[PDB]
Amino acid sequence: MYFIKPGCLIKKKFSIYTSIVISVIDNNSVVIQSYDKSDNGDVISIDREVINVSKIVPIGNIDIKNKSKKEIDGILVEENRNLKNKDDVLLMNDFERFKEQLKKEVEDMVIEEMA
Amino acid sequence: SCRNYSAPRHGSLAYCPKKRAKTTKPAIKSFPKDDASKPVHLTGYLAYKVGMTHVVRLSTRRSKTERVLKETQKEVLDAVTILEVPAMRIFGMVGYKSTVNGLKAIKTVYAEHLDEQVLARLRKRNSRSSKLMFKLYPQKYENGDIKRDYELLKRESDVVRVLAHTQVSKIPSLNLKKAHILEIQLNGGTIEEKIEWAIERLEKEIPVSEVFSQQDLIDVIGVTKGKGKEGTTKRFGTTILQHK
Amino acid sequence: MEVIKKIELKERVCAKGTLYSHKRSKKNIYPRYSLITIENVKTREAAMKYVGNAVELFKPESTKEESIHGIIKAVHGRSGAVRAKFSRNISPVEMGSKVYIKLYKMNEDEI
Amino acid sequence: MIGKRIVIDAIGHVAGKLAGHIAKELMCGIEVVIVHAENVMFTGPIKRGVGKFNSHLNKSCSYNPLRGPFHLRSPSMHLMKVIKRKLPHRKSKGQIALKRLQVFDGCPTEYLSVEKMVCPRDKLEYTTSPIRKSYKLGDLMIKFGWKYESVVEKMNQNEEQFKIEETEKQKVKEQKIEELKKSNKFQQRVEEIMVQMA
Amino acid sequence: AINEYKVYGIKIDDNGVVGDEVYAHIVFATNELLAKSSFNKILKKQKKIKPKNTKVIKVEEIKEDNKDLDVKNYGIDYYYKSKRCDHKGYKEFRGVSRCHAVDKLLCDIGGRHSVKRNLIFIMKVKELTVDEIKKDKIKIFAMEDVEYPAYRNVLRSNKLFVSENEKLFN
Amino acid sequence: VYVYVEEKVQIPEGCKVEVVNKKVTVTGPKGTVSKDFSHIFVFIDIHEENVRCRLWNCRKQERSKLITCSKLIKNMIDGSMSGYFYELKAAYKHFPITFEIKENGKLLIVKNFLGQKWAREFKMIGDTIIKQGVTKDHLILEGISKEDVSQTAGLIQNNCLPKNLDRRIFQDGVYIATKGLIE
RNA sequence: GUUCUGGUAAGCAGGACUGGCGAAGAGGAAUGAACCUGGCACUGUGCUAAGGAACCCAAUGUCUGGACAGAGACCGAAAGAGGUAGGUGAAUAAAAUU
Repeated sequence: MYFIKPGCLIKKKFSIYTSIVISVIDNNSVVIQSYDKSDNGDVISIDREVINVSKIVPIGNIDIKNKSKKEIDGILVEENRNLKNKDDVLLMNDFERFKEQLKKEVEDMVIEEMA
Repeated sequence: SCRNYSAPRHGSLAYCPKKRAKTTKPAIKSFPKDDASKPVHLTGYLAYKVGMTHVVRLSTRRSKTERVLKETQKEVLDAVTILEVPAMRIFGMVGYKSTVNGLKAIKTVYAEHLDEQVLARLRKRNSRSSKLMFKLYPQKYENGDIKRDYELLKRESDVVRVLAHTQVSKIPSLNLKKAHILEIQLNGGTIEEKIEWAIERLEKEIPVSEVFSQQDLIDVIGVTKGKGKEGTTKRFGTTILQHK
Repeated sequence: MEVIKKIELKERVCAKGTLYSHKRSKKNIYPRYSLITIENVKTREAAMKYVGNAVELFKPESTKEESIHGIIKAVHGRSGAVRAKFSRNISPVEMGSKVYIKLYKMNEDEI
Repeated sequence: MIGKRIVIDAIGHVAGKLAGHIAKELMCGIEVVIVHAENVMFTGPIKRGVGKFNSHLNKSCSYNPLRGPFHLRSPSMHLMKVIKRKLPHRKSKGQIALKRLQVFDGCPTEYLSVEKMVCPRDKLEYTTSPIRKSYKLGDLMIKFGWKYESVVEKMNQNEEQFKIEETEKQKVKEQKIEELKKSNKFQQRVEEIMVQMA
Repeated sequence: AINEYKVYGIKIDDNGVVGDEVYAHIVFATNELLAKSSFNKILKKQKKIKPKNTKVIKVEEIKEDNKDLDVKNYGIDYYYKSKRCDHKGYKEFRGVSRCHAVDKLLCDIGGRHSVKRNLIFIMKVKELTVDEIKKDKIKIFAMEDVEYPAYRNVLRSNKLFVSENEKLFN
Repeated sequence: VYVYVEEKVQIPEGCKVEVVNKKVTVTGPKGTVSKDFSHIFVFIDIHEENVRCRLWNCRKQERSKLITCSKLIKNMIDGSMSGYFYELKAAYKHFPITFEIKENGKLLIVKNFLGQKWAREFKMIGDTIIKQGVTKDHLILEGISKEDVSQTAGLIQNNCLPKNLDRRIFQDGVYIATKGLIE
């Protein structure tokens, strides 16, 4: 089991990207640095916020025994670099989606004959 | 206001509503608990009421604490009923399965040769029939359908019962040409043993001496005498009102 | 059989929804308007993108008219349901039925 | 929508909360099958449940008991009556809706293979605090004369057998196909069919 | 939410500025009108100037900085009205602002003593260092010695029905 | 509200303990015992040769349950290294009570209590066995489980008293004399 | 509704002041002459009140404290102990305790 202590990595309710806990206030509230992205044009923003614990899920730990705000922004942009909003099939144009569909569909016709 | 004096109720509510029975022949609806620790045996039978008489028996029953030295013996006069019990004949079997809605019947299997007395129950009016009742069933012996049937009964069943009829032609005073049919349960052993025991005995006659012996305790199920429509004084025992 | 084909044609091209009530208070009903839920639409902001779109109720067992047309007029509540208007008033017997959402806008006069 | 069916595994849900969600679907035309009715959970000690049920048996029609309430004694039928009174059952629309519902203790053989849904908002471990007691409907109903407990235990053992067999049967095909598809003999024909579709 | 304001005002009669004094009052309230109301209340009870002889010259909001959301310890002196009389007391809280501290007291007394927010009066708010802390409650959190795990489960999806074989919580 | 509560019990040299879920099982010289703590809200684990209970942010009446949990675990450990015993003593002013041990020490019969002619029969709970003491008036019970041992002894004591008589004149009975661990 | 006189009181008998029902429909308090919102010719599109928002039944969720009694959401006195949450004032202290 993980613990809620400075340097815990968390996700928020119905969200894909990671955020990090910075201070603990009481037995139910914390201060977090939060990452999010505008799907309108890839515009990111990272900012600090006070939150109740019933909206967050812990997943791991890092150090940050001593760091500045600009440093932790760096930690965060590295951490969630790989992640994405949506599966690309829904983002691409129609012909490209059909081309991707054919691959899967033909592969089944092979497998059902080969098995 | 409360009634002036106390008194008990008239008649028992355990028997209300007191309606007329549907037909004159009873099914045994409840059977004693099975026990796998004992041999295969039958649990019931059919009988006819003849009449009553009386007997004298000797007795020696007294309180265990009674201080009397002598082994006193005493005559007692008692009334008794006589029942006639000719041998029943076995003609088929039924298997049942347990479900969330109780016991349900899986299949029924009949003997190859059946008697005129039992076929007569299947028709309504005795003297007007083409008698084409069971005439096509014997093929099922040749086809192996019987052997497939026993397999299914043996594979999937919780309770097994035999079908037996009574030989009415032996009791002429009944004026009756149709046998009575009863379904009787087998207790003891496992399902396989029960089925083999049954198979050995289709078409044969079982005497009453198989089921009961002297000094045994038994339960008797029957329908009472009929008395027609009647008033409250006789039906529930209420008191007659003031004379004027 | 034309009915079997007309269904498959519609199934391939429309979103699906169900009719569940007339517009009503605790006491009175307003049968000129009906309430619909759409399959995967679950917020009021999501639902706003359908306002103006055509809807069709197809009923093959009917002897008079095989389909009724309508239009989505407004959002209703906070969980993505909508309000619609049809060329004829919907019967209480037709509640629970399947409705097709047609992916193009029409004017209030066309129905 | 009329023409849609749904199968629900009732284990671990709080009875009065699932019943509200189910009743809404029946009014929208769905056919619902509930499985495992004997495992639904009530909150609080069993002691309180026993008293609420005793007060219910006391209710009867004064002049004729064959008109009065019927006190049902099976977990399936009890949960059915909880759902019944969250619908408009005195009117035709509720009587139509009710006939779309079936409820079973255990899982019957015709529903072993079918894939099954669940309701996260109504599960005990979400909707209640850990520090307080609860009981199962199967535990209450043995005290008021239910007679088919053992029949349901025998059913539950058939389910376990089917689960292990199906999972074992699946894991072999997963391994087989995933090991197969890495081969050249497979990856060759991809090209052979595509030559005729490109 | 609660805010902090400072109100200034003078006396007037049939003619202006009848006294050369100006009076001031810091108050925690939700808006300016609730602030002005408090100013009138205190003037009439500590002096005897009724509204028709007063004029407010200024109202200002007071705001902190705290760009990094740093956590601080505060002590608060308060009283409230019950059915019996007026009850005085002192309690300690943690937060990112004086207003954050004050909103937590108001919530606390409503929870513990069944009082509406308008029957509670703040006397003093002070920011404190670790050696100053009097009562037991916050000291462990101040000395930076706390970690704990999660007791509440969290839903994975907004859908009402999900397949048995999916992951349900967190 | 308590911020943190922890309790610890040390596992001796010969003993072995496992935890499956909230069932805790113990093995050692005298045999095996197990108990299920699923009815308590607590977190149990094994760590550095100790058994550890923990809770965070709990109420006053939740921490009482944690502590009670920890004392029961110790009794299981102790009982596995040596079993427990209970000693019973018959007392009478006129009618001598007599005892019979049957079924290898699984059944006790009592005879002649206050001159009554009917017998009484008592059955041993779980692992427990019944044995004869230093003089004819004494019985000893021995077993692994402190629960099973003490419950048995209690049932005998609670039944073998006068009824509808004045207990400060009629003082006859069977009384619990001594209790402890075996050497 | 606010007040008064006679009476142990009363859905009792009798006065004063400002609006009602009588002669007043509609939406809301599950139901109710008089209570809450608010005064009516006949149609169509929008918005709010009072009161609601798991389900019956159109619209529901979130945060922080309390509370375990077949309790409460609907509900009786003088008198009281027990459990638990907080305030204030006295001590003692080789963790604290009274």
